[PDB]
Amino acid sequence: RFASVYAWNRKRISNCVADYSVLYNSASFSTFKCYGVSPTKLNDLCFTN
Amino acid sequence: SKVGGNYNYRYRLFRKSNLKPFERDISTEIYQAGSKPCNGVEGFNCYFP
Repeated sequence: RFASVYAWNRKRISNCVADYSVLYNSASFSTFKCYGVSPTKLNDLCFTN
Repeated sequence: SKVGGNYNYRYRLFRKSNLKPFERDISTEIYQAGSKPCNGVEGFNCYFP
């Protein structure tokens, strides 16, 4: 179940290795948009939270 | 500048690899940004450059 916009989930993720390739190369999604950083190099660039 | 829209000014959004100095490029081949082969004019991860 996914809650609607009344109470939007704010899941916290840290202390793990993130493989964005699976979500990046999956046909089970409708739209995938972001210009803040090129989605190709998401995996190499690290993050904190 | 024209109020009706002088959108003949076109530019490259992205390229497969960076070009050497003073290397003009005119190709308009559709670039593929995913594992799937780029088929047809348009497709998933297939955008006009």
